[PDB]
Amino acid sequence: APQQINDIVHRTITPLIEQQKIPGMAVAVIYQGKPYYFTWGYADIAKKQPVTQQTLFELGSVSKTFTGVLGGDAIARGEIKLSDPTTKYWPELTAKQWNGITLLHLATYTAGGLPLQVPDEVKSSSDLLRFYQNWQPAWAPGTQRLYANSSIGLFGALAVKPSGLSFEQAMQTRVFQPLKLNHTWINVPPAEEKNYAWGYREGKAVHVSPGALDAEAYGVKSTIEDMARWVQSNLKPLDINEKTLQQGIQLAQSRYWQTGDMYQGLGWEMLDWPVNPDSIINGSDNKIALAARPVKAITPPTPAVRASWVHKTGATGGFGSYVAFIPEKELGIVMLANKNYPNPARVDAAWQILNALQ
Ligand SMILES: OC[C@H]1O[C@@](CO)(O[C@H]2O[C@H](CO)[C@@H](O)[C@H](O)[C@H]2O)[C@@H](O)[C@@H]1O
Ligand SMILES: CS(=O)(=O)Nc1ccc(C(=O)O)cc1
Ligand SMILES: CS(=O)(=O)Nc1ccc(C(=O)O)cc1
Ligand SMILES: CS(=O)(=O)Nc1ccc(C(=O)O)cc1
Repeated sequence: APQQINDIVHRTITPLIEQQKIPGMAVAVIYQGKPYYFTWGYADIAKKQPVTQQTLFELGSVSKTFTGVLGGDAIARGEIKLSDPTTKYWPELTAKQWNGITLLHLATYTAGGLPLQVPDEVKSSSDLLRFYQNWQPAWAPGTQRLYANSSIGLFGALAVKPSGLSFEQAMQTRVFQPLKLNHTWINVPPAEEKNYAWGYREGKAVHVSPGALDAEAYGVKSTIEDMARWVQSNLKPLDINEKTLQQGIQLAQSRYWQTGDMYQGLGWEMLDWPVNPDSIINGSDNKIALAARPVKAITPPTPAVRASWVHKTGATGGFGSYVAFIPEKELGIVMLANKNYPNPARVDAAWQILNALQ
């Protein structure tokens, strides 16, 4: 690898791992479009299995980027419109608070305060309908952003309905396969278990638990190689041969709402480049709190801006992930770890690496 990439990555990540007590980590840097990989530590401490370029990590909420792109692809296919009422796709949602809530609102956390989680007690399709029928919004649609798995998760479920495919089958056929993400999974097959890292929480080995709308909000597992290829695809969508997927990628990076210095896409979030990273490390967008923030509608949405810092953080109980990229510079990073550690530390390390290389 180029020595400058080797050095900035090792010098940044080695102390991160020590400070955060991360058992295992994989990093990819995409530099002038090409990937470079780094690994440390253990995928399974007890079995002494190292992290490799084939180790699967739980992406947690980085999964929302896949959901957003899949939704984008459905729009491009003419199957859904973001301006459609939720009730077009779920007519059983008859309760009156749903009037005026569109697929856009679901996808962008702007429906009026949908809850962070679908409750664990929701086990069936009837339970899920009851949950959404009984939810009482805090605010009118399109007024505040409040991050929510129940919002984008429902978007993902509805977005695939016209296709006639399960969410998983749609994701596989329409996103993973065309992009050659052959080691990316919603459900880890038995054959891949040897490669599936354990997550570590309070020193205990853990994997994410099943839950309603898990696949749609937090349920993808992938390798550092597939995640680098996901970054490459999002950096340079015009190289994608499947036109609806190319268009879908672009739609996911469109800017729909602004709060402070951040713009909400479909799954992806964006800041104008050059960035001052204070807001994403120390300030309002550092993800430490669950924050209700007023939004300004971008009417119409700005097409994907090349001079952006495009990113998403994610975690599960045992994992912490981060992806960021800058299309104009052909530059990006993926950081996958098998411990959940604070988001500001992730962003600070990513910034240190990409700011050095840009
Ligand atoms: O657990 C699914 C999903 O939800 C998030 C928040 O988006 O984490 C929540 O759930 C965890 C498991 O119970 C909690 O430990 C955590 O405090 C909570 O916010 C994601 O991190 C996770 O993938
Ligand atoms: C981002 S857009 O082009 O769809 N414009 C919108 C979207 C939603 C609203 C709202 O009030 O809910 C207003 C304007
Ligand atoms: C602190 S939390 O566990 O609720 N996780 C969050 C909360 C909010 C956001 C956001 O994008 O606003 C992201 C992650
Ligand atoms: C077509 S769009 O996506 O830009 N959405 C808009 C545009 C304008 C207005 C308005 O009230 O002026 C509202 C919503």
